Amino acid sequence: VSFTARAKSNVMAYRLLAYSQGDDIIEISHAAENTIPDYVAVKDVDKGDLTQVNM
Amino acid sequence: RSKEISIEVEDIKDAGDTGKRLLKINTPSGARNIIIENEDAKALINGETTNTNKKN
Repeated sequence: VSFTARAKSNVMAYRLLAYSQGDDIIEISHAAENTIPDYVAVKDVDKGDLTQVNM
Repeated sequence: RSKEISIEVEDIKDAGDTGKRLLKINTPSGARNIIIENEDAKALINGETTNTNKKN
């Protein structure tokens, strides 16, 4: 399945990502250092750009 | 699958009984209550002595 994510700040492909929340839609950003990431970018995603998370 | 798995005091299998009580304690007064068994000595260390504590 998949769901809509709103990105958060300049996602780069192949980088480790982590989720958060704000206004509504789950926000995606690069995972913080020294922890467990949630998702891997498959493509570059702009700061406030909506996209899909392919679960 | 989380990031930290915050264990609890009783998960530490080779901790001693007093050791676990100390790890759980929040304040220095609580620690002194665990460590000092002689009530007169505890009273001196707490700066709070009765006439009986003083005599002892």
